Amino acid sequence: QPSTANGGFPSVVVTAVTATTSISPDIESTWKGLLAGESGIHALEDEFVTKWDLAVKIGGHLKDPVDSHMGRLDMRRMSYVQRMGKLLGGQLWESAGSPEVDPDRFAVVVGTGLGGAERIVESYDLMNAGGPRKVSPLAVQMIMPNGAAAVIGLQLGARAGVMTPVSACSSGSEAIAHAWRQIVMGDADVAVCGGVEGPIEALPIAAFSMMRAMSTRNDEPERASRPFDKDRDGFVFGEAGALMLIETEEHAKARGAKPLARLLGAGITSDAFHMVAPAADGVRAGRAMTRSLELAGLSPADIDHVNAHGTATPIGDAAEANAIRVAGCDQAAVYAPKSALGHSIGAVGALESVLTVLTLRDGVIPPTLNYETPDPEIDLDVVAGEPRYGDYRYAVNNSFGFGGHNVALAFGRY
Amino acid sequence: QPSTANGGFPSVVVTAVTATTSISPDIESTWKGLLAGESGIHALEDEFVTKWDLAVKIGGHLKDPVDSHMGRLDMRRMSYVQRMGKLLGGQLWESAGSPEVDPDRFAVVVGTGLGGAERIVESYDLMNAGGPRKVSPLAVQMIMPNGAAAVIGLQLGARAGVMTPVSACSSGSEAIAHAWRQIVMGDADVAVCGGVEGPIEALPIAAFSMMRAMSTRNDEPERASRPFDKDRDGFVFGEAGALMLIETEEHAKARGAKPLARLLGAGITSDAFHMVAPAADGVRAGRAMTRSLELAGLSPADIDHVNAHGTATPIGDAAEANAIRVAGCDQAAVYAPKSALGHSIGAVGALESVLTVLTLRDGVIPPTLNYETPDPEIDLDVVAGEPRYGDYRYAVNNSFGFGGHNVALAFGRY
Ligand SMILES: C=C/C(C)=C\[C@@]1(C)SC(=O)C(C(C)=O)=C1O
Ligand SMILES: C=C/C(C)=C\[C@@]1(C)SC(=O)C(C(C)=O)=C1O
Ligand SMILES: [Cl-]
Ligand SMILES: [Cl-]
Ligand SMILES: [K+]
Ligand SMILES: [K+]
Repeated sequence: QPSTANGGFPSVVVTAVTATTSISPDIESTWKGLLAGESGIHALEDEFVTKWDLAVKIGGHLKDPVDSHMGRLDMRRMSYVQRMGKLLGGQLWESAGSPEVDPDRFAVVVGTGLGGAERIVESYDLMNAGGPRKVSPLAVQMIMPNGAAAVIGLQLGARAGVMTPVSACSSGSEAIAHAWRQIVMGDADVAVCGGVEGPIEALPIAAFSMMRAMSTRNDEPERASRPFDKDRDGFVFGEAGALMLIETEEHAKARGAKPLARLLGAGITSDAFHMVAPAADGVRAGRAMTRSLELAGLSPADIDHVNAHGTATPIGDAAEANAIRVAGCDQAAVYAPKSALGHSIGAVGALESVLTVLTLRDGVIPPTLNYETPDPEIDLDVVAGEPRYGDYRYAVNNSFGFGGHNVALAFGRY
Repeated sequence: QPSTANGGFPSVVVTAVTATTSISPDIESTWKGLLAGESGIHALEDEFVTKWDLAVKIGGHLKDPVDSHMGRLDMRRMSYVQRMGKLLGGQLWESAGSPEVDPDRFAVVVGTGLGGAERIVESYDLMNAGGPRKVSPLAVQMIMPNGAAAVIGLQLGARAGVMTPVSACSSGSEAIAHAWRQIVMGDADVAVCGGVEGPIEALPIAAFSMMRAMSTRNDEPERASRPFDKDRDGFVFGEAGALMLIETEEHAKARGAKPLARLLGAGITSDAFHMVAPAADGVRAGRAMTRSLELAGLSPADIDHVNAHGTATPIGDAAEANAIRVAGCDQAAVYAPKSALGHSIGAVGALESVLTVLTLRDGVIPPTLNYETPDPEIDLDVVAGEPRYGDYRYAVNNSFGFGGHNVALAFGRY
């Protein structure tokens, strides 16, 4: 039975990372912000909060808006997610030292939660005002939900597959999983992977609020997101997108890139339980963690760190706690980054994958913000108060989404 | 190096199929229609063709509309693609003899081109008329593009992964590819896979017409779709969705299911050429065919039959012809089913995968309709005039989409 530890799969390393967040456009500044207990979440100033009388009045917009970096041409040929992908694509390649790779061994895997949804309302309004010929010959290529991956593959020259997995909130982790398969199966040597998501708008707030999924703790915006805390009351939106460069160890050596971490395995399962709620018993979600460990060649006793999905809903954090016990990883140091960065649906698995890699490289877990009263029924070792410096050898990043989609990624210290 | 032929990958068989088309709701009736040279394409009667003065006035709606099979509850809890998936899901499981499989070894992989796009216009109109509380607590779960896969996984009890790949026109073939990986990597023993797509509407017609991608041969609707013909002038929309049940040979034996065919390999590459046009040289697309053969353990001399993507655009059929030469498969008997069934974007790879399986089981290729003058520059053995009965041992189904996404699937006669 092939594993990473026994040489059945080739060794895969993470050689570059890039992200844009509500704390910073630069991933290293974001990481420093996290370690100093900064939050990205504030009062929404947006005129549409008063327009619609929304229950929810908080969230984190990007520190540096994407469209600050976009001229008139970009602004009319691409959806927002494609613009975000082009920016992040371009940044990642520079950080990697702008290498010349073999196009035919190069893959792109990028997820989103939703896609170019603004551009269909637009295209419908143009056809209403002025007929079928007022639809852009370009329209298809903005509208298609593989759109951001298409733009990155085209921008960087990826010829060994450009894929887009959609699994709501676990999209950006699933992308990284499939990029890892694409390589250990022989289809590629190098891959760009991650996830992009649109900005905070009024409809998604309405849809998630109506589920009672979201915090309405508006008087203290930085204190709203409380994963695993006895007093949590739902999640908070925080904008993001993130990409990472992965490649075989042998490929990285040959080009002199220094690895940040290894990516060792991926497990994908599903709940078949409910369309939006996670399964309470956390069994299938725990099994995804186990599957990554099997494929890595690890035991649960090797897992020092879990980067939790921790959305801060009551049933969500309860289910994940069960998942972690089920996997046998409940002795692990836990971090819930959504406590500081919020939930960014399709992107967030990817950004948290980047945080997990930085935890391994730097031997430190930022504090989970607002964790002030352990829930009796959770019983996890949640990092809090200040960063915890520790000997972290292996970690699991969890990502679950609506539909009951479970993704777990096993990373190792290089 | 693992292959299907050398035992490196387990043997995977197709044990059930189901589809709904412009010819028939029943796949066996569709297949008989094809073999008798029926077309699904007719004059569009839709009031919106005269409303908008559309250039395009032809296409094929489903013989049997999905919503004929849907009561008021379905009609308000699911998008159209989810309704289509529920119907096809339910039909496939019956055809398979309604077996009891182990939920934890059972995967679902279903692609679409676009998703629940109607339901965002609706949800926006409800919030405009009456505020944020008029958005459904159910809305998220209709709107999410993993929606049709979510519904099938939940309906059938799939707990070893529910995935949705989006790659425009190759979505439904890519789904089947990933279902095949999910099994030969050990993650599953059984999988439901394929693709669903929405109905013919006015916006997609406007968007594809503005590209000059579509036939406007309105006076002879059945003669419009002409793949590889010297006189082709673009594609024609034809509604569809299709699913197949795949599982290991050993699993099929144990439950007494008789296989229709084997699924032997899958190759995915990309063009990095253009956002919507295929690469003229057809190299990367040919390489996807080659990749399936490598993974199968076949040589190009073993390929008797190619089920072509053949959309009937000038540059599309030209590129694919080059792809097939590049792969070394140009001695093969070629069929272009879009000549009779039209193009159904995300579904169509899946339906053509089903046709390829029936070609292998029955040793017959339907005629490519309207193929009346071979293009000098194509030079392929296109089946035409009447069905060609032949000794077809192995076949390749090709599927390419906008973005330059290439998928090839290698099937064998059981
Ligand atoms: C398997 C997990 C499912 C179905 C749901 C979760 C826990 S994931 C997520 O992001 C989320 C919320 C409320 O946003 C959930 O409540
Ligand atoms: C690699 C293939 C690309 C980018 C485009 C194709 C040939 S696929 C397709 O379905 C299509 C049309 C016009 O519908 C194309 O013109
Ligand atoms: Cl242009
Ligand atoms: Cl209900
Ligand atoms: K996480
Ligand atoms: K085909």
